[PDB]
Amino acid sequence: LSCGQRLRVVGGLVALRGAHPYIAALYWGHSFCAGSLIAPCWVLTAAHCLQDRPAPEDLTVVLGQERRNHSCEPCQTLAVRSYRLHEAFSPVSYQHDLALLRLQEDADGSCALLSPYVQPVCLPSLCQVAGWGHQFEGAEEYASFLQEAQVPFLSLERCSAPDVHGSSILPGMLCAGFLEGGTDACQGDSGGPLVCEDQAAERRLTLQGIISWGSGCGDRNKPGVYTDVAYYLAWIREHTV
Ligand SMILES: O=C(NCc1cccs1)[C@@H]1CN(c2nc3cc(Cl)ccc3o2)CCN1C(=O)[C@@H](CC1CCCCC1)NC1CCCCC1
Repeated sequence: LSCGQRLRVVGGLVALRGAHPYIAALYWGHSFCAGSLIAPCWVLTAAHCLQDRPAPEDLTVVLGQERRNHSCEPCQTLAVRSYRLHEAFSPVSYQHDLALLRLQEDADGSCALLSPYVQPVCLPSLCQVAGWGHQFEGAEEYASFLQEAQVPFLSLERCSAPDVHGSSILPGMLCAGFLEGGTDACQGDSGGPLVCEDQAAERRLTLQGIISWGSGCGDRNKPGVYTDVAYYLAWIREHTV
């Protein structure tokens, strides 16, 4: 497939190399974020990750990773040429929480080299959240292996009920997870993916959300909040020329 091809977090399971071939790991200083490869030279992440504005030269993007802490021969380490946060990102409400990283091309003009382990994810227009974050709130460390958990979409009417997130759910946000709790994104999953298998297009992986924020991790009535990728489609297409 052109995109969304696949080879093979609280309450998740290990996701081995090739399970999420589009997932990007972003490193700088003592900081970390995840993202999604949406094209050979582009990675979609959360804007809140880069709000302190590190220099693009201080960032490292790693594609093909399984373990966050292992050096790996087929993994691709790329420099970041530049990045663009959404111009309307609000550090107070987290509305418009999205950012694009332009990867540094080599002499020939290539960035990510596609392989069974590195593939772009499809853009939108059976769901899972993935990341290397804390496996529970209060964990002293990030997960060593990538984790994956199945979560369903929750309607805006249910996510904005007063006992859930109320008036904090704004245009551009979506919720996924369970009101019972147990399975969710957590601290350290920032910028990572919420992908769904597209039944209309051969079950290809389609990026529906970007891990943005939550009240706790896996708490009752507090599901994870994500940036609605479909809502920002024209912005992403405009800024990825
Ligand atoms: O953890 C976050 N996102 C990932 C998650 C997805 C689902 C659950 S956590 C974000 C961003 N963050 C963050 N810290 C980072 C550290 C690094 Cl190194 C990189 C990105 C980072 O993003 C710290 C605060 N935060 C939050 O979500 C705050 C709430 C926001 C709401 C809007 C206003 C600011 C606070 N609560 C978490 C609940 C779980 C435990 C931590 C607090």
